[PDB]
Amino acid sequence: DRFICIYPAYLNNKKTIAEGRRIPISKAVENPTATEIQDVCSAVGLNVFLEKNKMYSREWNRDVQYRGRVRVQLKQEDGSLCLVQFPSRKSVMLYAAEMIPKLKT
RNA sequence: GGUGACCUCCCGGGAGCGGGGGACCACCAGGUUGCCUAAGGAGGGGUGAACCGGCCCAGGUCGGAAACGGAGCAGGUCAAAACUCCCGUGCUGAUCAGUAGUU
Repeated sequence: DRFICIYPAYLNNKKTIAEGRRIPISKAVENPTATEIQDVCSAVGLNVFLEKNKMYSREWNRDVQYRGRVRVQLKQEDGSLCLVQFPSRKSVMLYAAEMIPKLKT
């Protein structure tokens, strides 16, 4: 239950910083989905679980392609980093951003 | 000096979110002014909706165990998106009396 949250808004290049986004547009992507996010995180060997029915507070678009939240574990609950490659939320996001595009395209 | 946006960094957080460094843009107030006008007030208003302003936001809604918060509707509201009318100012058609002043 002590896992960092991650909304797809954080990575969406068609959203302003005030609309949620957490990473520079240059590194961001178009319309990332919680599904896409979970898949690229898990596939690197991260412990991730997907909450299909959480919405972003700042998200306004009531249709399914923008719903969703991805929870990720960084820590084994002895305080140590599950992985050394992923110390921070930002380190997660930037990676997901880097990996999502190799899927569909 | 102010407002609103937008971009890019840190920092704290399980969320909504919290702390802080830069960059840029728009507008505002009112303090000096000009290689400035034919004349250019630092006026007065109104719209600000079907989503585009900003603010306050019932409900609802998203996040939350909750506190509370986000986004924001109906309604209210504006020194400060944008739009627009009026006043002033400048040129510029025109009207009336057959009015004069003087023939």
